[PDB]
Amino acid sequence: SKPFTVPILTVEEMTNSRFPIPLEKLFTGPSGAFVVQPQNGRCTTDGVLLGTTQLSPVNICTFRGDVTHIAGSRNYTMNLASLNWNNYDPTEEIPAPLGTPDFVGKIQGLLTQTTKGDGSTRGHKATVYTGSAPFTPKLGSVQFSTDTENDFETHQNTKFTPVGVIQDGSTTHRNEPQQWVLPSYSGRNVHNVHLAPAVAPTFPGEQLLFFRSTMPGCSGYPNMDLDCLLPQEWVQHFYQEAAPAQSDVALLRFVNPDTGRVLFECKLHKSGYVTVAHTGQHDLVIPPNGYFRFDSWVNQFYTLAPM
Amino acid sequence: SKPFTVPILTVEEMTNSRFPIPLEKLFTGPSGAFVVQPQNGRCTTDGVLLGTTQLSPVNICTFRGDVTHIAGSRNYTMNLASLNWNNYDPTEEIPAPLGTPDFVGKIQGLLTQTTKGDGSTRGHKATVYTGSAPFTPKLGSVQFSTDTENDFETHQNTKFTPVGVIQDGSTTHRNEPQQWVLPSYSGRNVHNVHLAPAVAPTFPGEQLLFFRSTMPGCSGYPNMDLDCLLPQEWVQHFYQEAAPAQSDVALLRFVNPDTGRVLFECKLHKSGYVTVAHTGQHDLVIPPNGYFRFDSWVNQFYTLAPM
Amino acid sequence: DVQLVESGGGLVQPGGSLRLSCAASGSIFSIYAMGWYRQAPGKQRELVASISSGGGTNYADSVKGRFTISGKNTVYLQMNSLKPEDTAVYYCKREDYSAYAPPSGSRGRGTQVTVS
Amino acid sequence: DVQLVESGGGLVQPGGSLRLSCAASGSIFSIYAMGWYRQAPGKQRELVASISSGGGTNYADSVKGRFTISGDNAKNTVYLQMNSLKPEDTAVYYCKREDYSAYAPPSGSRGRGTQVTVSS
Repeated sequence: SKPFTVPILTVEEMTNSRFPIPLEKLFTGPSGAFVVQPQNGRCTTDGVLLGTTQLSPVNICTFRGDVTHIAGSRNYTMNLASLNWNNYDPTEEIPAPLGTPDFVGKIQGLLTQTTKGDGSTRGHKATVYTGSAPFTPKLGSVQFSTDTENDFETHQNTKFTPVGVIQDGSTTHRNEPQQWVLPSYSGRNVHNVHLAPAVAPTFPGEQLLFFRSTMPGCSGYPNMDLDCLLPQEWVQHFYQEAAPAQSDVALLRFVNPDTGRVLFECKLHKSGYVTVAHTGQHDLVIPPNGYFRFDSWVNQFYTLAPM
Repeated sequence: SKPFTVPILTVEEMTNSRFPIPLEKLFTGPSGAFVVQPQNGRCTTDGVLLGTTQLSPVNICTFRGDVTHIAGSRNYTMNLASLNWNNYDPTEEIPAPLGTPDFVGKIQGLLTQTTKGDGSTRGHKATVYTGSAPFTPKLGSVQFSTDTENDFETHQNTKFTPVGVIQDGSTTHRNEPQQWVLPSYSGRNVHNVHLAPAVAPTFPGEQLLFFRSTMPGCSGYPNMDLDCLLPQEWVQHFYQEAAPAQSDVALLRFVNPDTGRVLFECKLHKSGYVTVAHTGQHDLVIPPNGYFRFDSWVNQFYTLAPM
Repeated sequence: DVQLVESGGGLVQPGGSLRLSCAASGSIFSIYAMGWYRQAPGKQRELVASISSGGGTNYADSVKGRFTISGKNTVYLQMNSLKPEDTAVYYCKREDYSAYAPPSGSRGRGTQVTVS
Repeated sequence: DVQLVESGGGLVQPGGSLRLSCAASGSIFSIYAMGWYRQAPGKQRELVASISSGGGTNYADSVKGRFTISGDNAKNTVYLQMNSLKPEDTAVYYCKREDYSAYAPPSGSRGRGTQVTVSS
């Protein structure tokens, strides 16, 4: 069988799979108090994409389509197209369009548009509230708010490029975004479908290992913590290699190439997440050149040493 | 020797190496009339990064640092830090900080900031003119222009996230950006240093093969054509694999996996660019599932079949 | 294949102690786990204790505080404060792991431990 | 390795024609290029014509429209049809093959060469 590997990139060399920003650090903490079910950065080790996960880091939390202005408002409704500007088909067996945000929050970015006929362009600052009632990407439409009232044309290619998150209105400082709360992709009266499953540690004393980034903040006092189960480069690697999983768990060692020494060991579950043996909230202290190395296919009989 | 490969991704699955946007198509055209010397998306096939090229697609054309402004102006001067917020070292033998834009144009995005003490945040739409005299990234500073509301604080982490490009609508359409004009990274009257070399076809019937994207436009009538020599995923792939190049040129076949048929063959030069046998400007027509496959290390004796 | 030679075991006075050892040889890999399972007559097989090449250990709840496993490709089981309910056949088990294939298991014939 | 068997060549008057052939045998690969170089005494070698396995051909400018290379008859054989010969074409013509693989550098082989003389 084709030999499994993980990328030899360092943490800082890799990209968050849930927002288009670099990874900064590794974090582990207890995850019992909430349901961990992100839909981006979901991939099996043998390359099967899950949830709303797609290959390109720049497409994460983007939207594409045409827009209509809502009368008397600074708001626009985008009728969603695919990443290639073709039609979006809601009957496809996915939670939402690939790359749709998988958390409840207010995402600020730029909404940009080109007029096909003459190549005239326009762009305005814009926010999407993924917890709002008109956030129905599964149905093929979402709403944006701007400061403009009169500028975007109908039936012209329009793009949302995410930049950061904001906190404002009725929420208290750092109470939003809520990274572990999924939006209702079809809106209020419809339950989500075809979700990548929630993940949790199974063995006692184990915790999830998160790949963590700090989201840019554009207004207010947002919670800028963003944790993903897999770096986007791992998703890309697994998808390409598509190496068959020889067990439920790949044993990874986090190694310092300067000294050749192993820092700690961890389990990469074939369904695409990592666990370590630790109790409590902990930011890992890692050397700048450290990376993960796949050492063996193991099983439940193998016990991780406490890190 | 470790066997060389290229990624099996389709064109649409990959990312431009010169701006954080997806690839759309393949283009070939004569390039004698201009100098093709991009500094982003420059990598040898055996994984040596060149110019200002770095690994992360989301970091391309970003800037980080702290900002200052003269009271009452909408312009801000950013003192550059590194990709990881460490000090920027101007003596490193690179043209400019990794990921600096490698074209002369006006790039629009969002400038965002966090106050470290209380986690308060702010953002404004902002533009950087890479053809302007205060564009001196090599010296560690660049200027952004805004239309402010809540002024940026000094000595706080500030990030520029690029979104698109603009053009002065009162002037000849598509006269900017100039994708093949390098900025003066040290400003006026100072020569660029440590540049990745210009590339050109050498043999009769050869043309460069470009990986092409359409840059979003935020105002006016910009030339939205952006061509890169290598997809960012190829840069990432070669860097990781670091497979020794067995010759100056790798022969690639562009294959339709549905029919097994080769569409065309092309040469991937070890110095990191691709040529095809065609004369004249041509948008390639490729099947959606088509991908590149490495077939052999060849040399100047091998002539590419007309495309 | 892999061969496991078990040592120790026998008849023990209640409240007594016994030490088992298991040595592995043959086509063994550098990443592995070793340990013991027991089965009493008319009872389900149960894990007793295991140790992994990285030093991680696992103990059945039933033997916590009484049994110690330690690990040369030989592992040792120190069984203390034995009670009649510990009477069973004890089987040494090894899993050998690689980057190229599924885990490969080997198991010893087992040794009778009788506490009375 | 690879062995190249050359045939043809000789003396011809200007405006005349000659056909060369080269057959390759031994450790030959499926991706390759074959063709001819020529060298007169006291001068460097120059490419005459070559053909690649993907169907591409290359001709020196001096022989365009006059020489044709083909590989569509015998197994692993290429032919050079030289027409309208000129005194400047006088040289030793030698067959050359490059065999290519995905795993190693190109392996070149070259024939002994045959004298071509255009005079009178």
